[PDB]
Amino acid sequence: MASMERFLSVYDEVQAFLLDQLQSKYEIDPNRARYLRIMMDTTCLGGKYFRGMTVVNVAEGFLAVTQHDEATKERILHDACVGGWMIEFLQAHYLVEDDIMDGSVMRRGKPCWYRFPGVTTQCAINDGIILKSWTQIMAWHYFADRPFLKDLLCLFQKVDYATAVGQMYDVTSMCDSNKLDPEVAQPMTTDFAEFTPAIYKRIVKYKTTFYTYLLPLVMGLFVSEAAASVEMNLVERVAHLIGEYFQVQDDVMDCFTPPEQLGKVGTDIEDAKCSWLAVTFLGKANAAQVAEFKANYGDKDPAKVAVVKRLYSEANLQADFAAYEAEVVREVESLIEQLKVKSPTFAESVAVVWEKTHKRK
Amino acid sequence: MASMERFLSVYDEVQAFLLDQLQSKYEIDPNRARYLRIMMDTTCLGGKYFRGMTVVNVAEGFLAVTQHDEATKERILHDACVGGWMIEFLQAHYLVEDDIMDGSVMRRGKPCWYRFPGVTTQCAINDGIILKSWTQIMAWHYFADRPFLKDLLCLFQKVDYATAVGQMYDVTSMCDSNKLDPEVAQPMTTDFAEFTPAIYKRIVKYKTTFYTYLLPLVMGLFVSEAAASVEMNLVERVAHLIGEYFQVQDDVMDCFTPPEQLGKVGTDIEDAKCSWLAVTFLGKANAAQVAEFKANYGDKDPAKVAVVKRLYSEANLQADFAAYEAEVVREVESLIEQLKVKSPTFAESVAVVWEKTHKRK
Ligand SMILES: CCCCCCCNCC(P(=O)(O)O)P(=O)(O)O
Ligand SMILES: CCCCCCCNCC(P(=O)(O)O)P(=O)(O)O
Ligand SMILES: [Mg+2]
Ligand SMILES: [Mg+2]
Ligand SMILES: [Mg+2]
Ligand SMILES: [Mg+2]
Ligand SMILES: [Mg+2]
Ligand SMILES: [Mg+2]
Ligand code: NA
Ligand code: NA
Ligand code: NA
Ligand code: NA
Repeated sequence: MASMERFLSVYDEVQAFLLDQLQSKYEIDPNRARYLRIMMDTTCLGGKYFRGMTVVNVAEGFLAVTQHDEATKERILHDACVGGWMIEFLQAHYLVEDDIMDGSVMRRGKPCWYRFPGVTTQCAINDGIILKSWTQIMAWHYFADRPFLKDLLCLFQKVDYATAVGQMYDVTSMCDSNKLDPEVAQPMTTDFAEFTPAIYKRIVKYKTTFYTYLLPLVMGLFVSEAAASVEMNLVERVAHLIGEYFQVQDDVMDCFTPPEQLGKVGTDIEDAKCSWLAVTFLGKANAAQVAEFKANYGDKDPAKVAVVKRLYSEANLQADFAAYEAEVVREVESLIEQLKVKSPTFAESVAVVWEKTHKRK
Repeated sequence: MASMERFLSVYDEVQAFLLDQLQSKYEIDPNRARYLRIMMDTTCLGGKYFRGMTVVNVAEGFLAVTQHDEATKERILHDACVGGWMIEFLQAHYLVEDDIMDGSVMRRGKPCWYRFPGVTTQCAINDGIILKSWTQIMAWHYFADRPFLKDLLCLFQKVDYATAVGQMYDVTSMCDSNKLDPEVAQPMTTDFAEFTPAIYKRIVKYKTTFYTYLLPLVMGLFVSEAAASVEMNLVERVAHLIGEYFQVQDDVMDCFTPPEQLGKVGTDIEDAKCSWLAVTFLGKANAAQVAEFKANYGDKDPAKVAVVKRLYSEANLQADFAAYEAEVVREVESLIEQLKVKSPTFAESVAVVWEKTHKRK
């Protein structure tokens, strides 16, 4: 789409600005510049640009209905593209660090960044850190005299902390809460008692939904000077809901979508993750199924990993996913209807977000 | 000292505020709260509090010479203690991530955080990330209606990016710049051509000096509303200079101070780091010494590591350190003299910083 190439063109302005500032102010040599260019490209490009392109979609919505000089339209769009790139760079940061914490092997149809031969965990940890400072450098440079700067930085902060807290819920999702202890090596749960819908929901709310839906949506609002034109409690509710669905889909695909289709390789079963599959399976399994699940979950072993998949397929989780999906369609449509009271344009941007999410892979 | 306990008392307000906000807003359970409390304590406490206590020292300086109501004094101090803790928490972040990137084993006389049995690299990477979000949570909560908020956040940003860039110079300091390549596994340098004073200076400027001296000093200025009362080009120069010295000392101690005295275990020789020892040794060695150095540097091997130490001792680097030190005394005193034109009080805070630095371990 033309609009996605126009987005990428702003990626090139930003890359150019960051790398020139490295040379002019940070005493960098061409070879490290080159390494940081390739790192930026590898970690930030080749996704679908969903987060970034949402910020742009929202802004366009308000421009269709709003009186502006042409130079104001151009600036709003550019600000939305820049804000889009903050969020894509924030994602890049999270995926680089996440792939380390998950012992992942592939991302966007390539090796995880830290697995590149000339990278390694040593460098990629820091590269992940650079990725997020860049989001701040962008904000302070591009949005220096913007009315929304302070509101934006503060929202960005808050989304980032929630996501890190959520990551903590995720990485410890396989241990018994009463057993967490810096001093003692953590055992994997044997009862699976904390694999419940409530616990799963909390994990997903934090680790995924703030940065993937709340941020892009409210960002689109901020660059638009349009936050007073929506019910922010509704933005939060619908972002948290669509974001949960997004993760459930992510959980399903980890187990059931071919790696050549997915672009990554699934590790949830081996990582013992609290995925939607695991929770739902335990929500409907009989006594014997639970025992066989417990014997196999959370082991690298191919005969074990494979057994968990047959336990999943045979428990007819498409039924459960279909009823889950149907309830979310209900509730998202409703939240949409509700946002139309104040903001027909925003509600429509939300319909598009929902539709693009609902039919992905 | 009473003043250090008063500092710690603000650490307890902040810990309490962060952890209560975790319970009240982030749906945290007591056991993860407990893990995050212990993590905070382990990574943030038990140092000398040099960075934090500088912010307080500077503020006190201006309070001695400035008319304020008593309630204004109390607030300025509290703001300086809070700003101090931002910097200590930012250090905590850097040391947790640094110890991962350096395969370190001890820190402040204990195991590195990631080596705690119930931690591991998986969790500590994220814990290091949490540490820095906390610095932003503090700033936005404590300094919400402060005139200096925006200037502070922007300085904080800029210091953090420089330090990450510097970390990149550090971690790649042992590879030939023309050989950096994400695609190819990096070889350690055989010529050691980039072990020069200019290259070493650049590494140290960025990785150490911004966060350890520039930030605390200017922070003290910010909380004091006193930035217009100093020559900021002089603050930068003297922070960069004392900070370089600080690192040189850090480089010396890694090789020559007993681990029971130091609180850490040295890995520079084994990591092949571009330390001040390595650079100076190559600055004065003869042909034969260079060859024997090259045969042994950058290997875990105890007979190799040990040989580099004898090459260091026998090359009389105390001579070189003493001439280095003497030149820095000259230049720091001068910068001090120069800061007295505008700010006798600040220059005196700088004398104290210098004196405390100059006589450490
Ligand atoms: C500090 C790191 C924060 C990470 C944010 C959550 C990243 N989640 C996405 C992944 P998840 O399933 O690992 O949660 P993936 O795309 O690997 O399936
Ligand atoms: C993202 C990590 C940034 C790290 C900032 C520099 C940390 N340096 C201090 C250490 P260094 O000698 O490793 O530079 P140590 O105290 O281990 O001697
Ligand atoms: Mg993952
Ligand atoms: Mg993960
Ligand atoms: Mg996943
Ligand atoms: Mg280190
Ligand atoms: Mg280091
Ligand atoms: Mg050191
Ligand atoms: Na211990
Ligand atoms: Na258990
Ligand atoms: Na490759
Ligand atoms: Na070489």
